[PDB]
Amino acid sequence: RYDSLLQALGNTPLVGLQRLSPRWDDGRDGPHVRLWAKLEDRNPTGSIKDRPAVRMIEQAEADGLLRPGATILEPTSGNTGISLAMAARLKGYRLICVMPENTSVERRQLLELYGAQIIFSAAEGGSNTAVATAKELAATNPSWVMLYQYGNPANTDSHYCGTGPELLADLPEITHFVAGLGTTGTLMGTGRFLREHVANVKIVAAEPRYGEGVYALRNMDEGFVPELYDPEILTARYSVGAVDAVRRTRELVHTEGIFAGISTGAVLHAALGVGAGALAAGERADIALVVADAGWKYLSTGAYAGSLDDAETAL
Amino acid sequence: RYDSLLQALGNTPLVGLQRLSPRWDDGRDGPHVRLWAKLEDRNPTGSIKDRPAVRMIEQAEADGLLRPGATILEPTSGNTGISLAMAARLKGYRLICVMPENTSVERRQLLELYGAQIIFSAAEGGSNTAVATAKELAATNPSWVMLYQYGNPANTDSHYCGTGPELLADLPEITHFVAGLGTTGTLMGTGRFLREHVANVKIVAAEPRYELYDPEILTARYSVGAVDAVRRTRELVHTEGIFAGISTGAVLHAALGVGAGALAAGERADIALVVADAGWKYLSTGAYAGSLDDAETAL
Ligand SMILES: O=C(Nc1cccc(-c2ccccc2)c1)Nc1ccc(O)c(C(=O)O)c1
Ligand SMILES: O=C(Nc1cccc(-c2ccccc2)c1)Nc1ccc(O)c(C(=O)O)c1
Ligand SMILES: *Cc1c(COP(=O)(O)O)cnc(C)c1O
Ligand SMILES: *Cc1c(COP(=O)(O)O)cnc(C)c1O
Ligand code: NA
Repeated sequence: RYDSLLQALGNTPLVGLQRLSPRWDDGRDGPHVRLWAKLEDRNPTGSIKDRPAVRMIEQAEADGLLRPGATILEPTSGNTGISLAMAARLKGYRLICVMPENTSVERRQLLELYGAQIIFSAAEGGSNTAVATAKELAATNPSWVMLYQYGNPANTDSHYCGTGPELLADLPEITHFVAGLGTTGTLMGTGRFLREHVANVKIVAAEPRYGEGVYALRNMDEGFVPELYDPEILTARYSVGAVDAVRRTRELVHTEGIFAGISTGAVLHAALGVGAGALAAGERADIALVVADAGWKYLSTGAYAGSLDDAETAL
Repeated sequence: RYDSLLQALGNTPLVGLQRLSPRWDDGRDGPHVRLWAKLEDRNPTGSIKDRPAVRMIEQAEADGLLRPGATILEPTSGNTGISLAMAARLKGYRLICVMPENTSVERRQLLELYGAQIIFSAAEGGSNTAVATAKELAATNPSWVMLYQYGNPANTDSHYCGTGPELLADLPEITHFVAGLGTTGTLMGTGRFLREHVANVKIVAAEPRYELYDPEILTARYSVGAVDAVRRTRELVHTEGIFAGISTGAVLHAALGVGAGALAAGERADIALVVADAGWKYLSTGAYAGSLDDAETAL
């Protein structure tokens, strides 16, 4: 029972993938290699971004940085914008998202529906300019505040305090944690928590390939490195092709009934490579991986529909 | 922790609608009239149909209709279609969806995504012909089985054993339950449970403007026009940050009437309403923004 939708977030299920796992059962050919999917679409707006959105706002509040009716300014499109829009609306704040004018429409659709306003910054300026614009705009008014998910430790804290502890509790035998590398909040926070608490644990990134746009799934330009990022937290980072990400996304729903967004496809590709390695090594693995959101908002890319080739060109 | 996604079904949040409720706090003007939203889009496939679909397969197993290597046939292409595809597959069965050849591509592509085999019946006869066709198909083989969601008591039981207990747990002060009237499983199952346990509880249906149905369960019944459903759906996302399907707008219309009525009478209310699915698949209609009349036309 929750007085507010804000509280109905986190404590997400960890689900075993009995069919997609390289080897679910221990046996004569060697120990189990299991995949466990953490379902972060079970959240207020359907993504993992509800965690850092809410914590960034509450931390801003505890720090005395917000006041009643304040306007939040964030250089984002996509899930974080949705998450902040919901949260801002429920706490009496306004939200303005800043994003490049050439940002994919699928990363925009629901924003005005949840109450947000959009500033469009110069397409050629890219990420760099959208961030600098939100930074400038925030300085116009004491009422206007930029949370900046790429550098706000409350992003990382949501995972250190939420995603991590839940994974420890549900999967004390964890050998690997795999997730997408975007703001880096999920891997930095969950990774730092698990590394402190689990002996020998590996932390593995998935990310897009350099040179592939996959625009409907990307918030930032290839070169940009979030200030949250700490290259010492990761054990490995793997680039995943669009064809492979889409293939795995279709595989997950077809085989395990879990309808996920495309980044989950990339994560699963990474987790399966990690898994094939343990299997060829004769080693036990229990690999937890993050389902960041559901496939719903990505249908209009055609990616779930026809051939893998067209899906690639659509991306 | 779950070995199977099927185990992550149910136990959905019940969430206060503080802004949208007629009166959240007991006031000087009288006692609170609260709205509480049961978020059934939190289920595995994103709708309430996960519950009856899983229970129907279990009951069919218990009844000795489903044995290893069986095939399930369902003549439906909506939320139950999806729930059954997900569940049949995880349970080890194949699923065939029998559907009119002119079913929207969106519906078909989603069933295929979840691994359903499709068999096309003729456009002419719509859903009736697809039902009749699945019956004929099932009769050809013992191992091939149709589950009858509209006539199947396991549907109702899933709410008597799931939705109901969960509601009473989270809202023991409940005065009204409000949901849509389709198969009638939700209202019949949940409503019978709540009536056996909560004295004076009201069970209220929302339904469109002009079997498991039991005439004795409902206390009230609201017919809702498209404009009202649509406008309530928008208000819910705009005001409460909950992005819900169109049937939720209808439910919300009924629940607000119920609420206003309690408010006028100065009675204390705790009204639980079902959010059966999310807005994703209704988004293309254009319903969530712009002209209400255009949303009505887009259906
Ligand atoms: O991090 C990602 N996407 C991502 C992460 C990892 C892998 C992939 C991927 C997608 C398609 C093919 C290959 C990789 C995509 N997106 C992202 C980053 C920051 C954000 O704020 C948001 C967002 O709010 O929507 C999304
Ligand atoms: O019954 C409904 N929807 C519903 C219920 C009550 C009211 C309304 C409604 C929607 C718009 C305007 C007015 C009423 C809609 N859906 C339903 C019923 C049976 C089903 O098998 C399915 C399904 O499988 O997708 C959906
Ligand atoms: C944010 C996000 C990621 C990346 O997560 P970070 O914690 O930002 O690194 C991956 N996939 C989806 C869908 C996201 O919304
Ligand atoms: C099934 C369904 C209903 C009606 O529920 P019943 O239990 O069939 O009466 C309402 N809304 C949506 C979205 C559904 O899928
Ligand atoms: Na048969």
